[PDB]
Amino acid sequence: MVVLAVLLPVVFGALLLLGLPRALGVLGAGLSFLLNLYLFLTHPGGVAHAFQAPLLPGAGVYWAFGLDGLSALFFLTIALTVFLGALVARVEGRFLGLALLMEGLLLGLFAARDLLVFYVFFEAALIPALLMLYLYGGEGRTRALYTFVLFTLVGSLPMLAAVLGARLLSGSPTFLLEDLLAHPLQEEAAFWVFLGFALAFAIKTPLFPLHAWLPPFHQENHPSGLADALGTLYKVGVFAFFRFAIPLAPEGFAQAQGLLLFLAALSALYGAWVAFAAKDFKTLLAYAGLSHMGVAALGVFSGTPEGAMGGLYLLAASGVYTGGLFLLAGRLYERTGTLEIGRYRGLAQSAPGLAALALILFLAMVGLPGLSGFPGEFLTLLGAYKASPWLAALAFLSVIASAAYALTAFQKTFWEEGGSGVKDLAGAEWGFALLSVLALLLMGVFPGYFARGLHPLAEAFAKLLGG
Amino acid sequence: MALLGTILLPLLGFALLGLFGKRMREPLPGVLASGLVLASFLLGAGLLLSGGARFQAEWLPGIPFSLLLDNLSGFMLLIVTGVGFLIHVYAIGYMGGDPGYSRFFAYFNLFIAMMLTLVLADSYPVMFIGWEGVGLASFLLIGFWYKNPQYADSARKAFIVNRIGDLGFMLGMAILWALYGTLSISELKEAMEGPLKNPDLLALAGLLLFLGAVGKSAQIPLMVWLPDAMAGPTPVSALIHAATMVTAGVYLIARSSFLYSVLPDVSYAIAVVGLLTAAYGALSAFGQTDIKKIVAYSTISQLGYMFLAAGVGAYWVALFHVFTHAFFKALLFLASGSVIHALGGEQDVRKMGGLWKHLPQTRWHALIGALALGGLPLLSGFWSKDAILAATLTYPFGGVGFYVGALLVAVLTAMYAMRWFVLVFLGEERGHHHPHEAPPVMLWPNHLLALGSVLAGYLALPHPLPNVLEPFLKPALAEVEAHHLSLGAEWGLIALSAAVALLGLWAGFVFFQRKVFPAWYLAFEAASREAFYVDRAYNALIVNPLKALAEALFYGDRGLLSGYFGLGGAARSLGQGLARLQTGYLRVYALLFVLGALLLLGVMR
Repeated sequence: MVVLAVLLPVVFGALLLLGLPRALGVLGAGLSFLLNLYLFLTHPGGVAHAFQAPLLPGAGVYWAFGLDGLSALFFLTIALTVFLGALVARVEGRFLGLALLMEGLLLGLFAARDLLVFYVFFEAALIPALLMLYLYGGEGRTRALYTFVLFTLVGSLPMLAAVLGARLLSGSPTFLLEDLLAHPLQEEAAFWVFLGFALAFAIKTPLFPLHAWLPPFHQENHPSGLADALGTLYKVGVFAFFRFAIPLAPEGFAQAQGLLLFLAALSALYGAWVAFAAKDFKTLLAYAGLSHMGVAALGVFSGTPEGAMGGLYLLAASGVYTGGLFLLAGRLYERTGTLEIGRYRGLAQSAPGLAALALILFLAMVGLPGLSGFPGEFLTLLGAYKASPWLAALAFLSVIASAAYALTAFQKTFWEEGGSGVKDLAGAEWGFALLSVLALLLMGVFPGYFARGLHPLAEAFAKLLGG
Repeated sequence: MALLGTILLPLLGFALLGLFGKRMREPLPGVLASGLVLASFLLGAGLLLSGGARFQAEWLPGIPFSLLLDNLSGFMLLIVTGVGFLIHVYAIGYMGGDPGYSRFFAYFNLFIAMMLTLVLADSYPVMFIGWEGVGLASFLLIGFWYKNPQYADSARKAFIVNRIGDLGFMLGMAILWALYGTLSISELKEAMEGPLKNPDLLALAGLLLFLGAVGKSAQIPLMVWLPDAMAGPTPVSALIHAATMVTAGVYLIARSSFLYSVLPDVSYAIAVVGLLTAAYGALSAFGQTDIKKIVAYSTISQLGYMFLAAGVGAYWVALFHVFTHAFFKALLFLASGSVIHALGGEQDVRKMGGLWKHLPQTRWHALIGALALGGLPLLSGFWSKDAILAATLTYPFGGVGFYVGALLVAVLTAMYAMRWFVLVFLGEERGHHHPHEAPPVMLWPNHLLALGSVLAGYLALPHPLPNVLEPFLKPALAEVEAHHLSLGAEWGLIALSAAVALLGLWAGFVFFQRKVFPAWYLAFEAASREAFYVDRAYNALIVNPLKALAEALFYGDRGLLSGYFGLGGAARSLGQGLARLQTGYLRVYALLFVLGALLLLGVMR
């Protein structure tokens, strides 16, 4: 059942940290991958395997779990990405444990069927992230850490008032999501609570003015970018919005919608555009992530089930291809020793199939049809265009800037005249590669099958904004 | 399901040659590729002759995966797979001793599969899969020899400028979702019959579809991307400029014949842009001192011709030109390609000349080609060209200003073709070549291309001579009409096209023989060689400024981060002001104490 799939990477990570050796946590992430996939296939529906247990009975906090049409793949996606992180890896700190921990944590995050437990996981995921940051490398480790951590925390602590306000002002008996939705908040109560959800959710999305933490985080982790790959699976803001923020207090979102769509747009454009100027992989992938999130959020904010489904989908898959690009970047680090874009040009003749792998990944990134990005990007386009067309448009001078940065990077890294020559592919990197390509191709070619669970949620919570 | 096979074979093959392919002997990736392409054409023509085909499949909700194979789709499919196959075999020839044979033919199969995906679509997002896909495979082939810096950036520019168009395409596609909600071309057309609704928005959607088309068919302003596509191996340039790619620019309009046939403004503009593209491409054509580029400008010009056709509501005519052109352009490019396999890629004009006697059988090829492009009175390019010239006058949207212009453009398209052939094959000698020149598997299909060139021809002949093509094209899709036609004067018109073209070819023969090239014209040769200085202007307020704005916004973002640090320090500071509040003197603590307490008791009321 659900809780097992939730817990599996968590235990394996501990067994990696204190435990020996490094190798086992790899198949740990693999096992998580397989089970999460197993729950993905055989799903009955919204309930799946339901879980309820007392936590603070008197407070009204209970352990509440299950797989939605949403929670779903996100187990598969996260399990996957983190698995690649485990295998291809090479951080191998014995903090691949810190990674498996972080994976499991995120799994618990998506499965939360009640608000306060969700809150709990939401705050908990911070620690390995800061650790695999801090003690697992970087010179500017401590300041980047205070940046990432304090942004998240300053965002977070006030939300507890809203999560209290959501329960307390609505007179909801418990923190159970069902219950909370069953008692809607009124005008200028739902306002404040939605706002309090909206700050913590916006800063973790990220949207335009609040993204300033993202480039420093990804730079200073262990260069393979296991910590980074898991950091991107931590970008969960959109999911939190659609699942929690909007449905618990939609009346406020009705007011905020214009601004949110705008910010999503400007995040997308600015993100892809600024990404161009980036001189290193960490920064580049950061701004790119910002653009994608812009798109997703744009999709969600429009109402319009089309756009929303596009947003959540784009999120799910971009976790995978972004995390993949991170691990890949680290793997070329270990063989070279540098994350710089300009130096060490020749690769493509020197590297037999990497050009193909990295290319596949980047194609998935720019949102080319047949790969994971396009379905989400497109459906998003549709919905964004439905609510505010202009913001869909501004947001969609994205594809231009996106192809720009992605192709510039790919060319200057791979295509040109020979250097010394490079190591071909690692045995971990092969599993990484093939599995990656499989994921990207399958989510790209059959956007129907994945995201079918997204479809009921999409239109229902869109009509939630209706009469 | 059988319909999907056509697409599947040169993917399965592509996948063999990309994945393995280097595991194959030097002929074999070419043999596989050309083999899978061979029965794609074949095994899809089986479908076409059997009356039609349909496919519908699971995809994004509301947008199923729908392939419709009808007359309009079949015509394109036969062109693409046939000429494409010829180019596959030719590529078996011209690619030799070059590593990544695998890579090449993988890319080739892949390309074929993608185009088949594009033209067979009953839904616009499937069509879009086609679009972005074909753009991608172009990118991939153009950079095939990657060790060169110049042929890298080419493809980058391609896919960027092109993605501007794809963005238009996406936008227009989103426009017709909010509107109708189908996005399947058949039901989207059946939904567009009758009164319509909100005409401004429809015109916008079609206009963005066109903004895409401009990119894909290399019209103005996005014209600029095509000339640099010379970089890739010549049969790649053959595939792009003739049998694939730009043609889809026209095809998108042709399937959308239903959409544009109700849009007078947009169609007027389409014809305008077609005319300007033709004229531009033709004027700047001859000044070119390179053999490849000088042909590429004829590509641009002739596609301009087609867009002029599809502009005034003559869709089948635009497709006629597409057909004839598909023959004679492929002929030209494969010719020129053969030429520089002989000089070891010397690929120059002023460094060339006087190849007539020394080159057997090639002279015939390039001559047939340049004459068809010139629109020689009995040859394909002729029939297509005045099919268009007449369609100008006869069809709606008026063609009066357009006719004369297009006729002058016919003069120039004659002239530059002749400069090409003259400067290449005549006028003394420069350089070096020794024994073999043409191998068997190049000129053998190139011959067939010359054949098709001459006889594409009479498939549509002005009306008493049978119009075989028009009925084929009109019913299945390309639906709506409203045209007058006239006679006795009309053969006068055909006579005019013939006479004017004939005059133009010879004027071209002498001038571009000349040697005086007198006065202003040399400046004209500079400007035409430099493409009338467009790119310099695109990096003026467009490219370099956007590039700089990336940086500007970057530094802005950096500064943002720094300001946040500013807040951190503000809280720190405030904090130590509060920590400065404690001096350490007891009397200080006592006074601060009583102070605080009075503050509280004050608060209590």
